Amino acid sequence: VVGGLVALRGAHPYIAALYWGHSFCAGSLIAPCWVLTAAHCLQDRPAPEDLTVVLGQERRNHSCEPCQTLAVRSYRLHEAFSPVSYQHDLALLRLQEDADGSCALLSPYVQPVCLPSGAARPSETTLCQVAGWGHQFEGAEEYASFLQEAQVPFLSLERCSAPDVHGSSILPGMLCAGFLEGGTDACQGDSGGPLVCEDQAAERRLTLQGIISWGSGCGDRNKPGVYTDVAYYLAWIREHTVS
Amino acid sequence: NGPLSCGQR
Ligand SMILES: *[B]([O])([O])C1=[C][C]=[C]C(C2=[C]C3=[C][C]=NC([N])=C3[C]=[C]2)=[C]1
Repeated sequence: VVGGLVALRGAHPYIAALYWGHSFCAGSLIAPCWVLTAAHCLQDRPAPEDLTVVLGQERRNHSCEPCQTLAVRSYRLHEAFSPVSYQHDLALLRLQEDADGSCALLSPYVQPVCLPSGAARPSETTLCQVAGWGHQFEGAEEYASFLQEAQVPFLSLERCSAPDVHGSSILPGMLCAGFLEGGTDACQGDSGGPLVCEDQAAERRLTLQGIISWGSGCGDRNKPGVYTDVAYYLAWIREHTVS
Repeated sequence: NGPLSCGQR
């Protein structure tokens, strides 16, 4: 992410790291046995067996005391995902339980994030945190080592769709966040990242409202990041999360 | 203390 700072160790219990082959993505623990990510991460359809999920991580690919590694038993890409439009850009990872019937072993560093209310109307005023291990500036050489997070305001669809922003590229199921001025944004290597936004009606006041999907260039002017709108997909998530 | 609820307050 660009324009952010290193996140506190206890700051991101929900975030999950996903490793396979030469690839990496992030995601969010939304229940003890379930991770929500971006479908475009798994576009190439790797085998669950090759997927490794690590919860409770702070440094990308760094072993740590709170860290927990897990296999993936299966995963589902949204049936209407398009690798061209990136509409419907979400996927569910079913974690493999151990012999005790547990998947994620919760602790202060490993906890699920609350799902979005959905019914409540979205507002420009709402503020959100975006997080990830991707590029800290455009043209960056490597991925970050420590998790970065940055604060970004939500952006209404009517203003993100407007022709000076992203125009016709913004479809149902997407959402935008960030400064039209630029400067603060998710970037390449931040795919599958959780956008967590203030929710005044929620008991925790904080819910998962976006999945890092796409944009145009790390933090450029007049170009907010585009996220999957998690509230749009509650029914799909409930339905394929009984599973 | 138990979980903190994820519900609309
Ligand atoms: B990913 O790690 O799979 C990934 C690959 C390519 C591009 C992105 C990406 C870039 C980007 C640039 C500017 N703004 C935003 N919001 C993004 C999001 C995602 C991710």
